[PDB]
Amino acid sequence: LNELQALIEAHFENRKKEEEELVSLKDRIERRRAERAEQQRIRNEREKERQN
Amino acid sequence: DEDETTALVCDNGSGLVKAGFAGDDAPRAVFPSIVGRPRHQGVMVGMGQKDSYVGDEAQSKRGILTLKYPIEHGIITNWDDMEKIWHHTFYNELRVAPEEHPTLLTEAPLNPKANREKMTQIMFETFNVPAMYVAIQAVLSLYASGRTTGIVLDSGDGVTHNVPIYEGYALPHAIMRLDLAGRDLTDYLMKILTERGYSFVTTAEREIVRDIKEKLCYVALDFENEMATAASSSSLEKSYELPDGQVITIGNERFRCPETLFQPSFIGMESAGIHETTYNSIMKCDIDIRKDLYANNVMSGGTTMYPGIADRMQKEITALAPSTMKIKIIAPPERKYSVWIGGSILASLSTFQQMWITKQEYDEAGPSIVHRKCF
Amino acid sequence: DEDETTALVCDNGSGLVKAGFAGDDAPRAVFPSIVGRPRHQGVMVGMGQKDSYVGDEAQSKRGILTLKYPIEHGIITNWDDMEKIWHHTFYNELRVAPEEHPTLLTEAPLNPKANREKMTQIMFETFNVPAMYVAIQAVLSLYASGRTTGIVLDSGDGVTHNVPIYEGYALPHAIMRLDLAGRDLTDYLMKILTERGYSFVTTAEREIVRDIKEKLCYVALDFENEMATAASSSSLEKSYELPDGQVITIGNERFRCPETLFQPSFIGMESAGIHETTYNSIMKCDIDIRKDLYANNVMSGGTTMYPGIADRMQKEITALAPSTMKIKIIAPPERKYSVWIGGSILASLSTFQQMWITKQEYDEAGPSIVHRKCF
Amino acid sequence: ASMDAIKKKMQMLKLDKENALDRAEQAEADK
Amino acid sequence: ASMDAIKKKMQMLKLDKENALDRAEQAEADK
Amino acid sequence: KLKEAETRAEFAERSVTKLEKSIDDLEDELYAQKLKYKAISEELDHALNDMTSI
Amino acid sequence: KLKEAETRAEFAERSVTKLEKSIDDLEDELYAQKLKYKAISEELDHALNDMTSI
Ligand SMILES: Nc1ncnc2c1ncn2[C@@H]1O[C@H](COP(=O)(O)OP(=O)(O)O)[C@@H](O)[C@H]1O
Ligand SMILES: Nc1ncnc2c1ncn2[C@@H]1O[C@H](COP(=O)(O)OP(=O)(O)O)[C@@H](O)[C@H]1O
Repeated sequence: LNELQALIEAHFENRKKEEEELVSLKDRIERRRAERAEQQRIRNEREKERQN
Repeated sequence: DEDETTALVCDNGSGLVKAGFAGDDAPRAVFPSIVGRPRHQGVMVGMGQKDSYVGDEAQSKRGILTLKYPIEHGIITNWDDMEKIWHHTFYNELRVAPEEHPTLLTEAPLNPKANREKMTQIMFETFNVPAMYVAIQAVLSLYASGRTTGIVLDSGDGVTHNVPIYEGYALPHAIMRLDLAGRDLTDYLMKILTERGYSFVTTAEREIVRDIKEKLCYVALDFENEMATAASSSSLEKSYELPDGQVITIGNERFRCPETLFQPSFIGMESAGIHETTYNSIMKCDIDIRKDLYANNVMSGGTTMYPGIADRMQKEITALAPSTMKIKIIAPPERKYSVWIGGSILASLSTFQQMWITKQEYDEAGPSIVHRKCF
Repeated sequence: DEDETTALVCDNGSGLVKAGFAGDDAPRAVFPSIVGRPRHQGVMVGMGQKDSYVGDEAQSKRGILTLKYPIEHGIITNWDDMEKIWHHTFYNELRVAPEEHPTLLTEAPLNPKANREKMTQIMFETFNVPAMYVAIQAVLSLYASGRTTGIVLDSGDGVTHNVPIYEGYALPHAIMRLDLAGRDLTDYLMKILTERGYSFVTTAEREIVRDIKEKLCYVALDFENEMATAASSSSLEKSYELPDGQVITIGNERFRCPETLFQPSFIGMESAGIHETTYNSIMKCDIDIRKDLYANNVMSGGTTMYPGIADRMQKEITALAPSTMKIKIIAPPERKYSVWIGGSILASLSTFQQMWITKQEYDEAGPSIVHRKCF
Repeated sequence: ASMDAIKKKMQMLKLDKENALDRAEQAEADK
Repeated sequence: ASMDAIKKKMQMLKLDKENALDRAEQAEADK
Repeated sequence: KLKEAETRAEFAERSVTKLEKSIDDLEDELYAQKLKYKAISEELDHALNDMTSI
Repeated sequence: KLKEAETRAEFAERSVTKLEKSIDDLEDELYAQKLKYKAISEELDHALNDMTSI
């Protein structure tokens, strides 16, 4: 059953690699979007400061 | 004030609670299953005023209270309010100490287990009752009604049980249990009274509608002919006096509320109606069972007290039932009290003494004992 | 869409409808045997909304529909709803009009005659099918499984027929028709779930309980041992998501539902279970038949997909069966779909081209012809 | 990921035992 | 990190083979 | 001041729609992630239930 | 118009704030769901590599 071997490894290797990479790749995108949220917080504070 | 070391009986449901001692033919008193609490800020001081009021106290001072019941469609959730009701009921109204008397409490056999477990547990752990027995309401109904056989329609405030019993045996495969009850009928009546120009919202307003329902509502023998006239003419209208002197006049709405039991769609429920579910409980049973259940449609609980309910139920079943069979409704004066009376009978039967859970057995087994000894 | 006048094949019972064309290895589409209707008054105008919904349409919009099954306990009673199902089943999804294609439908010898007569009559008089055949589902399961001999225990939605076949011959005196099926297993589960605090009454609630059963329940190999642990520890409990965000936790109730198959008394049936009926179908046959039927117990249809059922049955049957002899179960992944697959195999056999009831024969003989021609 | 690797290993071991079992049964049947 | 159910029951199927084979061999040796 | 309040409001409203859109996209991703999680755990639990035995 | 634009600006600042919170909640929920979902279910598939061995 070369197929059980092909599947036992294909399931694990293809997914752990692709999937864990998506976790960390998106974690960085998300962190950057979270920075955008912080920058909006900063933008709101700056607009208020400029207007007294 | 009682003269014997007898068992206590208390049919405490989502509506009202009936209580007295085993061996009598009636409860000493009936109270609403209510614990009340102030919904207003006090201004005067030295006015007494309780944190909570129970039973008659809760209803008597209701003008400034919000009132709640502990039982949700037959299930106890607020066990602390049950404690208040049981304490008052046994200690002040029956004037007994549960510590010195066995106590019998009631519930449908298909009621969620937590209900039977808390009834057994609270009476043993907070009241120290020497013994307990959670009873089957259908059994109690048959014992009060003079039967061993029939379909018990306890059509109460919480749930309609609808269970066939034959020769003292349950026929559980045929219980057409239904989530249609007196508490829904009251809310329905409030909406249709609103349609007529009489809005109701608050607890006091709800108690008033419940009182309107209990005195004015009826089923009738024929809903279509009854509404043809009631919705067209003042001749079938009946007034009710509200406590503030205002008068509410009710027409076909007077029967639309009880009609809901036969027409569940009135409250958004998907159901065949109490008479078809009764019919199916009979039909689901074996051929040699069916004949005896057709002849024995048995009433207990509230809603069985609406004028025309006993007769509409007999007519609905005979209209679905086969010929030859004599279809009969058993609707005794012991209506609404059939379960309390049966409780007295069961608690006192000599053939039931071994069925009581003793405190020692309870303490050794824990709350789960109710399923070993009761049901 | 078809390049040949291939027969259409469909396994259509009290549960689900499986359909596709002869020559495939699977139905192309699976629908529930449901016709749904609104149980509410429309409020908005220009909303579309159908008078009736069929199959998957009926389940998709079920929040406000009452859902009925035209087939109950193995038999079609609502022929009007079946015409709507057959059209959807064969034409809307397969795009094949029966007018130019023979059709093969299923049942069992103890299935009342009207079922086979209406299946044959509807396809000939409403769909103008050029030919019909009614097959025993056991025949089809055995063709799909590569067998001519065995007991097909079809444990379906409304009925279990348990039909023995030996070397391609029916042994009808040994068919054990049992009033226990998946619909009753659903009923049991909602009652035991009620004991845990989760009551299910309406159509939507019923369909949810069937989903809980299909995904969470299992048979296991030894229910007394399974219960000893499941009743003692949360480690065997499983959560199910109700489509409103509530979670229902199911414990030993998780196998007590399918356990009914090994304990029919749970639903009021006078039976010891499906392994007893498998045993009796074999026992009723001459011993020179029995040895091969015991060695080839066959699972088909519904409930065959509960974890542990194929293995539980082999254990339960070998426990009743004589020793020395090998007792074995045939339970391929082509389970529950084996009846449809056998229909494909049978409809397309060159030797089966002489087994079809033609339209001309039908028109001359009338609806009763199926009783003369099928089996 | 479905445990197809063992649906397949299961079948292989099932065949190995079924064959050993066929032999166990024959070996006893042969007398 | 293997599954206990799989590891064990795979071994049980291997055991049906090993045990059936031992039965086959002993039975055949005598029969 | 109006031009600034309106400009800031419309701009900030773009930040509202950008954050909102990103929230919906993250939710579609979350859903897809939930779906894959679900599908995987279930595919494994399914297959495992089928393959608990052997 | 300024108070209204300011209400809109403030609305948008608040809406943005609510969405700054909801974007971060989605950034953290998508993160957490991926971090726990692919990390657990992909791990469960790694475990498949071993679970289905034998
Ligand atoms: N005249 C009446 N007509 C219809 N129902 C009534 C009447 N009087 C009382 N009831 C109803 O009786 C119910 C309470 O009695 P009961 O059913 O014996 O309690 P339990 O459910 O524990 O058995 C309440 O729903 C109340 O509205
Ligand atoms: N995993 C499962 N668990 C429990 N029951 C199942 C499962 N899969 C299928 N069934 C049941 O299959 C039944 C329909 O089976 P079926 O045998 O094809 O009817 P029939 O053959 O008589 O036309 C439904 O009641 C469904 O609940």
